[PDB]
Amino acid sequence: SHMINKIFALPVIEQLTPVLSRRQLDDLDLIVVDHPQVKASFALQGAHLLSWKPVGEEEVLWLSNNTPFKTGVALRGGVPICWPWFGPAAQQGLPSHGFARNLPWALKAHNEDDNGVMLTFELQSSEATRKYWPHDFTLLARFKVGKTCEIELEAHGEFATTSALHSYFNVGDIANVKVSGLGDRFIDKVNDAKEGVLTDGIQTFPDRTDRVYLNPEACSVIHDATLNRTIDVVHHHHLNVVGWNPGPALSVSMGDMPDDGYKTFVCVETVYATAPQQATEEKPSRLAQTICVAKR
Repeated sequence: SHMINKIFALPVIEQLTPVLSRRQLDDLDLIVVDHPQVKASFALQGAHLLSWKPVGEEEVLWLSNNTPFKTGVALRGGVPICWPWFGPAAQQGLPSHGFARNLPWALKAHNEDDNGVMLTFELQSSEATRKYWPHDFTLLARFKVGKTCEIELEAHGEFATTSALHSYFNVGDIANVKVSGLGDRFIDKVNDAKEGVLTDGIQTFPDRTDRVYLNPEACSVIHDATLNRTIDVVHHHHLNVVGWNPGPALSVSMGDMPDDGYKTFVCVETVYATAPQQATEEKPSRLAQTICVAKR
């Protein structure tokens, strides 16, 4: 979290409200929440929740001290919004995880309390956007940050998507981490998409792990023995959960993560991937994740 600190140290370009401001790190406008109950930060690019620290806690979200902050380049960490496909594209030459995380959204709305801050971000289809995904849409992302954190994605239009909230959670040492509540069946993307079965819903992360759980509980729990805390992750409207850590070899290969980056995070993702999600004029597709922390 040197990188998160670098963020809260930036000068203010606009004081939106006594608690919300807009700042800039290289190429990217950020929206920064400095509030008595919470510090959180966002990039307009990809409405990307970059950090989240409820008062009295260690940073809950992990952010790479290597991620570029460049126009149209995906941020490494935080909660990448993966939309309108999850994972590698159908067509060679299109990126993994959609294009929403690549484009500027508009901060459409915000209110605050003594408890926290709500923000609504918006992203609209364009004649630009359509050359590679030929569909009109309006995508909304809503956040309530305070002592808990709520993230809500809503897509309007008439189409199928596959998507994820690709959350990176800050963890003391991936070696003392287990994540419970994962259920039984999973698909192991690291191993030829084979199916396996947990007998107790607990995944550990000895090395590279990339798992799509078919039957997780609503709430996944990160147990962290270094920082001495659990992190609750509650999934809504989703089909799957995914647990991922690159491991050392990939953490090195990746230009946008430090060699030892994988030591300090686990992704527990809220996903809709093993079947298509349909939005319609009347019924927009939705995905949501709620996060809590508790020491000990």
